[PDB]
Amino acid sequence: QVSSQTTINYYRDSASNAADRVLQLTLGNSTITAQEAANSVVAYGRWPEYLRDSEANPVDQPTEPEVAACRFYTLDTVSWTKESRGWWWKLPDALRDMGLFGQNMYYHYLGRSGYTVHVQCNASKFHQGALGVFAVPEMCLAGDSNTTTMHTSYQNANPGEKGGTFTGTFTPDNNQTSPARRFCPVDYLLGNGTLLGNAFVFPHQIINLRTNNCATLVLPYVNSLSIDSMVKHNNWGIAILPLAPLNFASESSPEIPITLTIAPMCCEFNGLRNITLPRLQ
Amino acid sequence: QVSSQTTINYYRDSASNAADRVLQLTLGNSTITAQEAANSVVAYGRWPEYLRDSEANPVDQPTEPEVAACRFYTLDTVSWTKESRGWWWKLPDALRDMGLFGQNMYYHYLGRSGYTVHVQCNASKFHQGALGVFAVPEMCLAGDSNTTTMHTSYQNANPGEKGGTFTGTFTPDNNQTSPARRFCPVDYLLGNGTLLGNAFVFPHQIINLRTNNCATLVLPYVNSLSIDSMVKHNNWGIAILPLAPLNFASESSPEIPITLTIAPMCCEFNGLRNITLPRLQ
Amino acid sequence: QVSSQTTINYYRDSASNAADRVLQLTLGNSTITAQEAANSVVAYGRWPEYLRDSEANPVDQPTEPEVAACRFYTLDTVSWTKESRGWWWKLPDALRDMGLFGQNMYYHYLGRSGYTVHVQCNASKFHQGALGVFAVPEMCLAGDSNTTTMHTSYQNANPGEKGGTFTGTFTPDNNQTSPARRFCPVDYLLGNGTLLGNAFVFPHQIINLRTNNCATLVLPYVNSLSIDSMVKHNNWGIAILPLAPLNFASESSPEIPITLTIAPMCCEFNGLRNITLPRLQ
Amino acid sequence: GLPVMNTPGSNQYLTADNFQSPCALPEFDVTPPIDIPGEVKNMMELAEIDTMIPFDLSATKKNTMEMYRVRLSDKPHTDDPILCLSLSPASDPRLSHTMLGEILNYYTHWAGSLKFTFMFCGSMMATGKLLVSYAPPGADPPKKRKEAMLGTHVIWDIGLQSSCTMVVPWISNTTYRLTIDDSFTEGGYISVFYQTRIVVPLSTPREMDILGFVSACNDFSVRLLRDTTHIEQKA
Amino acid sequence: GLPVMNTPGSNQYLTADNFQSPCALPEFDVTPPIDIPGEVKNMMELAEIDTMIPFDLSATKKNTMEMYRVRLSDKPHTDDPILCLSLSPASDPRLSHTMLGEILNYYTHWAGSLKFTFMFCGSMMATGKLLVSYAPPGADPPKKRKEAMLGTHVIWDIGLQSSCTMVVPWISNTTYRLTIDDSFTEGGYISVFYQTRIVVPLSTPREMDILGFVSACNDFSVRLLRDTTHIEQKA
Amino acid sequence: GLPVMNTPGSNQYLTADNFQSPCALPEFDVTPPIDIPGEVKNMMELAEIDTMIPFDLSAT
Amino acid sequence: DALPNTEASGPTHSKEIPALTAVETGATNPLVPSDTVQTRHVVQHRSRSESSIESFFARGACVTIMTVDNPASTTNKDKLFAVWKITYKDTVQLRRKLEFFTYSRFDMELTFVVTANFTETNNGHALNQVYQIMYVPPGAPVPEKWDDYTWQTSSNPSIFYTYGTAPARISVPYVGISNAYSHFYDGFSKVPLKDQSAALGDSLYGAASLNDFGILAVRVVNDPNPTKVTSKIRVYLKPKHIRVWCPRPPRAVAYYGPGVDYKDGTLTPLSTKDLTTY
Amino acid sequence: DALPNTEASGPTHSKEIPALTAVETGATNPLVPSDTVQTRHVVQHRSRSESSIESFFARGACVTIMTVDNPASTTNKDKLFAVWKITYKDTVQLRRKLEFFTYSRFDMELTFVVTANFTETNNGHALNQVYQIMYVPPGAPVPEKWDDYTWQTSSNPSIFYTYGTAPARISVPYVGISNAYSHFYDGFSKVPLKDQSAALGDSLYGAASLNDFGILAVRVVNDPNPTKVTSKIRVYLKPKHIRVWCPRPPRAVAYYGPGVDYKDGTLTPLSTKDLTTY
Ligand SMILES: CCCCCCCCCCCCCCCC(=O)O
Ligand SMILES: CCCCCCCCCCCCCCCC(=O)O
Repeated sequence: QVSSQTTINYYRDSASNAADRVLQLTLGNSTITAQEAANSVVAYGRWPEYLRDSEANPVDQPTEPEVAACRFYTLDTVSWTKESRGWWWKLPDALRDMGLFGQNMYYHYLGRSGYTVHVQCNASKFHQGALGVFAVPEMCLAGDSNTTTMHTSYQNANPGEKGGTFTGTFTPDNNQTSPARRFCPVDYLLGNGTLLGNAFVFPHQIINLRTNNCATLVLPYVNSLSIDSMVKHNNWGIAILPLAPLNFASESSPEIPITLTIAPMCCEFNGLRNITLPRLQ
Repeated sequence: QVSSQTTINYYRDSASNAADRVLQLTLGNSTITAQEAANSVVAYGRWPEYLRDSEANPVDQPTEPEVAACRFYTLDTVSWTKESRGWWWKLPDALRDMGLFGQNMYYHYLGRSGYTVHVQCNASKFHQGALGVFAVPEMCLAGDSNTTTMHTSYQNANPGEKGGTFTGTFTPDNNQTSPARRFCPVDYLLGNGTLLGNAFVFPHQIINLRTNNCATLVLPYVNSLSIDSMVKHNNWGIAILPLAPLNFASESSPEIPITLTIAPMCCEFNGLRNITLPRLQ
Repeated sequence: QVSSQTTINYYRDSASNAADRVLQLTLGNSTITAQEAANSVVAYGRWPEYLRDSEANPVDQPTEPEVAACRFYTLDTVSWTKESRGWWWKLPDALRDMGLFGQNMYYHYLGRSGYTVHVQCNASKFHQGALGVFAVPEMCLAGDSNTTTMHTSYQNANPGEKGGTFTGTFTPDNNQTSPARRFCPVDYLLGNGTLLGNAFVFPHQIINLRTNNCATLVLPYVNSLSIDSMVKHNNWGIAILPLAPLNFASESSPEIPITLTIAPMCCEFNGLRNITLPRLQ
Repeated sequence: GLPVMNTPGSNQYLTADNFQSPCALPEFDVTPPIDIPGEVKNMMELAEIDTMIPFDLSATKKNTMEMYRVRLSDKPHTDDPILCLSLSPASDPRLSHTMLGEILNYYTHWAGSLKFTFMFCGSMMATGKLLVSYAPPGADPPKKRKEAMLGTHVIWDIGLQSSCTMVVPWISNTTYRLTIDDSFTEGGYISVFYQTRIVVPLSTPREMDILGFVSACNDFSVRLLRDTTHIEQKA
Repeated sequence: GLPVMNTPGSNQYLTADNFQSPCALPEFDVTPPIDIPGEVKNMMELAEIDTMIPFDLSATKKNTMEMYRVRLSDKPHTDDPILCLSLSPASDPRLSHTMLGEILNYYTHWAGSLKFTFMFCGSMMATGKLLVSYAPPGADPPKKRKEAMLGTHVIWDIGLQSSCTMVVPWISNTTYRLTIDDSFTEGGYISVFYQTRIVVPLSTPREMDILGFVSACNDFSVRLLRDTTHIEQKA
Repeated sequence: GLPVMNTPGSNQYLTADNFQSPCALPEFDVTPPIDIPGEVKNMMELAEIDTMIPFDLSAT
Repeated sequence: DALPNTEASGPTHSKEIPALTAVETGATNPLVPSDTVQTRHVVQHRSRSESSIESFFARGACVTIMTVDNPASTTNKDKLFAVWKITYKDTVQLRRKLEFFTYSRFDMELTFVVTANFTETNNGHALNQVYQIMYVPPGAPVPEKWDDYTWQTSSNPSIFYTYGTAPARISVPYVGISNAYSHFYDGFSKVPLKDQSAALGDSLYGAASLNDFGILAVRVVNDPNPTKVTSKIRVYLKPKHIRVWCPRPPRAVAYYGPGVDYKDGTLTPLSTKDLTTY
Repeated sequence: DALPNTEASGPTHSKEIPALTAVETGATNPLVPSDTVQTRHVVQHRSRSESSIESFFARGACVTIMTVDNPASTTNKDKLFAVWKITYKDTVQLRRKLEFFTYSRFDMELTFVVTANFTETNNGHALNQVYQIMYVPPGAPVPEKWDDYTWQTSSNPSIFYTYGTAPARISVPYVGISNAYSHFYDGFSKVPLKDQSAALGDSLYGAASLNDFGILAVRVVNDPNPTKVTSKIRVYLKPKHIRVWCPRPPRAVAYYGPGVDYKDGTLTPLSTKDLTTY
């Protein structure tokens, strides 16, 4: 084969070769409306899809809850005080005690699912601030102990719907007798050790209180595996960090609440058995 | 490929492969006449041309002054006494305080231009001498200090329209406290360190007072770059050296004046901004 | 290329590849007759020819004397006594003071020419002997000093028309103060250091007094160069050696004379200038 | 056998040669690829994603969220630049660690048009105008609005849309620029000034904040891969 | 695998071999070439450009402008040569440093027709005639006009045109000449004489000057590249 | 001869390479194969034959 | 590929206002220079070939240094054969280049460069050594002595490198059990169940057997000489046919172990620079 | 190519007078031998192939000598790795050949020839050494120790040469940022502005980053032996596919540094010769 600028393959094995404001969306029995939402982000431009047999690893017939699990669950609300650094919720670990989705993911061994995350935070025309919502895939976070690595515990690494928080400054877990085994992600490093500024490479939106009060993210199912355990592996992760601090009428104690509404989409399960009863506290 | 006296390329990358007297010329509002000019030299046989988009690096719309800058500016006159070794003017550094061309080159960041240099020197039938005008490209000149290299200053290396002179004999700048950082080009070495005799490889003409009293050189724009800063890089350089000394009626003090008239041709500029105000004295 | 008993050339450069009695002849105004000449030898089977432009190095128009120089010049005569070992004349050095050929070769820088050599020696039916005439190309001869090599002088290596002689036995030039720088060629070694018996490889004839009294040799122009200086390089060389000694009627003092008649043929010259006046004595 | 001749360059390990080598796991069945969302087929695709420029790398703010905020105000109009930065995307301390800068620091040549976006994270009643100017090199850096306008400039209205894009064009004598702070291959300067001061009504915050963003345009390109100085394996 | 047999000449570095080697910068995008005036596609193109012959390499004049001037006069006619030089373009001290000589000193063989031009840098009223003679080697060098004319010669009239060209033809026994002063491959001699003395009217300078020029003709050629002795890296 | 260039990985013995080597018994006549019952053309064919699971690997 | 040509442009007075956008959405502005400036036509020659994934990764990088000695038989100390667990997280440069992206399918090409040196002051003689480099997949027995049965390489592929020849080299296909190498893994290998001992189910965070590729054991085949000879095999890893997915932000602070942890004093990547200073 | 045939000529009596010309113009006389002499027809065989630009430059030339040692571990002195800034201005011959012309686009071919030798009187033993030759483009970190992270060559191309084998060799395309290498540059990299400190803007004359190609770092990979071993890498540079522009006059006096400066006592190139003397 004479290629343009003589390529002959001598080895059978291949490895040996050479080198917009208005929005209303309905999922099941749940409906979401937002008159000042600045469009949606289809993360990586891929809508969630059911597993296709062409790339199907397991054989067992999949149980798709459909309406009973592809609903919008509103996680708890969090106050965005002036001196707040951020929050992070891992998925689907957040939807583990939410309706029938939690039951299905605990009962079934393997499970895949996309998500639709709607972050809601509204302020008056006289408020001043801006949030950034990033859907970090495979979101890891740094530990708190400099004497050990990858030492975080299951209970502390999976807060649930309560979520987690970013700390302004790192603080080693100096306790050498009973280490807390707890995440200590620095806000500007984003926890992973990278920089916040570059974090925009991830699928993201910005809730700028002057322009929009909502942020919609359609997160597909990204994973090295077509289907994987939901109780072990947390595919995505939502991180909400305030790019610019809240401010209002020269008032030093302004608070506004931020809410999340997550809807599993095209969620499929396999491998039914006794129900997982994990230790979380 | 069986080539005449088997050539097979094995590597994708290409680098891996194997191996006449009368003249009258008008530019803008300026006209030049010469009844005894011995034709013109189109240096390297290339007439100046506007930048062609096929080889255009910058994107900004180019400002071509056209008539306002493509005029004949007459630089100061210089006396060709018997004991004078030569002169040298760097371009476009000479046309830096000449009309609107200086303003355009100082205001605009990048600028390209060809030139038309008319050297005028007339003597009686009873005069005896001969000048050689060479348009040295990338004309460098040797420094004056043997203790340092490339130490010349911007102010001294860009005399302006006053030009420079060739010295008969080298003289080191022995001052080690405050070096003059000044060119000291020896006349016969041409400054660069080469020999004068070979200097005819450059585009050149000879003003032989018996035959002709003028020399016209059409210098195109030669440079490694399609367009380059005019305040830093001096593309061409005119060097006038007397091949045979002036002589007249056995008189030991004969003087005649030599004048230069330089006309930028097809001059284009890009990158407008605050005006350069360089330090020159 | 599959050659008979795969030849592929990989290198562009070619060096890198793998591996009869009656005779009468007229030249110009000269005529030669011989009723008992045993035919002629066209040395190497090539008749002398004028230089062909296809292999012409110089550009200058060639001066061909034609009749004025392509004549038969009879060099001096030499007695073939019983105890004589041989003679040798170098060409064209022999025809250096012969008519207009000498003038042309001295005036012109480069010159080429073939020759026609007629060796004449006649004896009665009662005489007994045999000569061998060899036209040695590039005829070199050994020096006389064992303390130095290639030390012969121009004057001694170019005797002229007088010719040279072969010595029976070698004799070193023991004089270390003023070496004679003179040829001392041993007869049986032929001078070059080879053997006489093999000397028949050269173009040759034999003058056997019982059969023939003449020997004709048409010598072409052989040389590494198409045309070469005639005053420096002596192309050919005639060597006459008696294969069998002269004898006559039991007489111990028989002499017969041998004559040479040389005719330049197709002689061409180039590069005219002041006349060479060499030092010869 | 066949006659050969080992040319120079034999029995050497060059770490940039595409030579076939024997497989150590013959017949090894390979897990087929699957359509994973987000396949990147070129590093430039990453350079074209906006990332915040840590503008205020000064004293306290450095290495803290505050470094990403450029603080405006309601002060009376002034010519002093709001912000300034040289267009050295790979060596400028502010642009060095942006995604564009991180990708550049792996290549020694770059040539293209940059895209500086600015977002105004302020109140809805805060209206004003700004001048975002790019001045090529070779002259005094702009220090007043008087000199900045003479170069490329864009007037950003902060009325409703919170963002403004300045496409810094490709002005260069060389066809490429070195990724090292270099005198010959300078990039130029970029500055932000007040054209018309920010005017905020009463009972409204009086200290805005603008966030920068730097990305490559669709004509960008780099070459001559190299190593990066941002990471060191201590000992 | 294939059976081979390393022939002699393997694992050697020959500095004149055209062998393909792996690229150390794969996929490296290359700045396209642009039409730069003055592209030279052969060194002979440089040998064909006239360059002044430093004739008077004597005592004071050597290594000074004066070395390029050949001084004529108004003296009564004489047969003594105005100037003389052997046609050893690569080893003659006068022709060694001319552009033709500089190019030749990188090759050990040369063969062609030379072109000696002379320009008369004198007054307009200075009229006269000169004899420019080339005499091939093998005889006494010319020392009087009597002997020079017998060779090639050209009579130069200095009336109006200031220049005269003598095409020294290619007379050689060998097809090439060595670039070293050699007895066998001599080039010949060139001389300039007064045919008719320079006559200048009154109130006119009485000391002219003629400048030489040496170049190769369109049939010139060289071969067998070598090193030059004109440059030494001291220590 | 032909110009070559020994790439890295030469003069090494990799125990998983299919390279032709000279025969030490040239022209050696080979006993022809015969149809022997039970030719296995893949190791998986052996994995598909039932075999008793030693369940009670306990003590005695 | 020839990048897009920079088309010409001129003065405009329209109301499309492409310059102004809104960053609140997750779509970057596709604005181009022609839109906000008077631009001249320019034929485009630059190509992004050098910056593709292959050209970005088409270079071997050192991933480990394995020390193996041949102690003199005079000294009773046993030979030191090197067992190195296969991973690209021993170094930083290759790790940092890979951790731009989240998933990656790439064939691999490993090159072994060996060097040797005497250690005892006695300038003795050591005949040319032969090194065995054996790959032990996950589960196969790990050699415990330099001269035990496991070195027979009955099924484990192995390379015999004669010191002084061209460095060893071998290619390998994509060996991941999953459909792409997982540079990052947010999860565990066990779930601590509510009805079992705490120790059981306790597994390191972000640790999974997806990156379980076995070990690589290197030994000096030669039996010991009278003079100790040390050697250091360097492994250079080139990804071929590499495809990557889900980009990420490059590491800013120095690594700390296999995870995404960072040390206490390393959290100061950026440098001082006044806001208004060119 | 067959040069023009030397056509024949004869006596003439015309008035064209091609022999006389005027050198005042910048056009050389195209006169040929047939015009001024009676010339005979001559078939022309000579060709100018050997003198073309490629054949004139198709030969590698030494451009540097880099000294790298492997000091004995007995002596505490650290190893000496050689960092050589890439340039052809260390020598003269290649520099002088290139400085005929003003601009040049040429692919390059670099060949490294290594040699070694013991230094201590003790005739000890040193096992075959492996040299690393790493290219550090402009900006990439410069190795400061022989065993620091920078030697991982994660992105910097590098060659591992096993001493005693065929000399190393690699080709490189045209890497100039401009459209042709600038042998000469009349100008500066900064313009001293009238309103700033004198030190700022002060740059060396004729110095620009056009010739900024980074460094080349060579080290001995082997950890130190008991006996010091010195080595000297020689780099031979061959221009391939070379095109040159704007010829110039060759240097006459000995070089002095990178610029066009000449030393005080070197200004006497020519030699004594009387005017009238053959
Ligand atoms: C030592 C000789 C035989 C070696 C056989 C090949 C060794 C490598 C096999 C496993 C490689 C898989 C892991 C590489 C990619 C990664 O970890 O990202
Ligand atoms: C040492 C191993 C890898 C080396 C990679 C190639 C080294 C050369 C790359 C830059 C060359 C550019 C400068 C050469 C031409 C010049 O300066 O005129």
